[PDB]
Amino acid sequence: KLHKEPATLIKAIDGDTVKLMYKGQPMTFRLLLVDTPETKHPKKGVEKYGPEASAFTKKMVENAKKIEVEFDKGQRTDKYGRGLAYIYADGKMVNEALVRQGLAKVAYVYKANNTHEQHLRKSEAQAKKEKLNIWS
Repeated sequence: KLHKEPATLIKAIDGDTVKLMYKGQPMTFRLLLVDTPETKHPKKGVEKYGPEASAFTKKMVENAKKIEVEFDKGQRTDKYGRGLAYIYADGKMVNEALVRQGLAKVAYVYKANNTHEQHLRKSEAQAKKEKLNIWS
């Protein structure tokens, strides 16, 4: 089953992307099962709530004492070379926190990487009941 591995923060890039030192090598990680408003969107400019999601992720990983990555069962890298994982800051999954705060939507499953989809779905449901940020 899944297991967490240590990593070291290098730089927070976007609400859904963080650069980390994983096993002695820098890597860009794309947070699994989440879709945050972008600030660095190819087409379309700084989307609504983009700055908020970026600040949220940034704050969470920078203030953490221990960063851990957790790959799922499917493909572990996307077509851009970004690792696909669940990121944890001091035991708290950053993917879930974003959703729970209404700063991200739960994305489509990417090649069998859906172990935590149900959990995330529940948090997203709650965030919309509470009309949080995106769900206003």
